[PDB]
Amino acid sequence: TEYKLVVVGACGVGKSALTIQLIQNHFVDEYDPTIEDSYRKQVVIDGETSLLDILDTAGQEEYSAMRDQYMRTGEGFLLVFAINNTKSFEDIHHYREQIKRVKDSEDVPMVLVGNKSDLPSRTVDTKQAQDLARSYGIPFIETSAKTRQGVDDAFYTLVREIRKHK
Ligand SMILES: Nc1nc2c(ncn2[C@@H]2O[C@H](COP(=O)(O)OP(=O)(O)O)[C@@H](O)[C@H]2O)c(=O)[nH]1
Ligand SMILES: *CCS(=O)(=O)NC1CCN(C(=O)CNc2cc(I)c(Cl)cc2OC)CC1
Ligand SMILES: [Mg+2]
Repeated sequence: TEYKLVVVGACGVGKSALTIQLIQNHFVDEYDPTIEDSYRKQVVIDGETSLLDILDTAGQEEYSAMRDQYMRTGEGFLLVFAINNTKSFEDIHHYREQIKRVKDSEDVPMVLVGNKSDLPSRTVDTKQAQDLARSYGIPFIETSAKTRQGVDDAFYTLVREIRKHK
């Protein structure tokens, strides 16, 4: 019934912007860290009503112990990098490994997300991202929190993965 999703990735790749676009249908330039721990949205996916619970980690995410808590909480994870930020892409494998270690489980439902597809000066090619995703055996989705391209697709794909195991 309820799916706990956690969006992960480097500082400034668009984690909050993607979540807010999914929940509020608006693009933000900025946001305040909030007392609320998550946003919840009812959606219908493949004919079934589902509740998406997406953690709002802004602020407290800087603490590793808190990230450990978020990872234990999450059922599925969006691995987000920014297509104009090579380092954010190169760090994806570290984040993936950390999640697997914390959850004490190989193969945790994940989707690779390349965000900011609307911006110029792409430094990560689509084929690069697809190759990485293929190596993990997970879907790759290009997104823009600004234009909303791929946003619903990214989160719904993640839900479909989680649904196969819980
Ligand atoms: N043009 C564009 N800007 C974005 C996109 N996603 C996020 N941003 C901007 O990038 C900055 C960092 O986004 P933010 O959500 O705070 O990154 P976070 O640290 O990963 O949560 C903000 O100024 C956003 O407005 C996108 O898809 N396109
Ligand atoms: C904008 C900088 S910050 O200090 O406020 N937040 C940083 C903290 C470190 N960081 C990551 O560890 C990125 N990966 C990641 C994010 C989250 I939220 C969770 Cl739950 C797990 C991971 O890695 C497993 C980037 C932003
Ligand atoms: Mg944020």
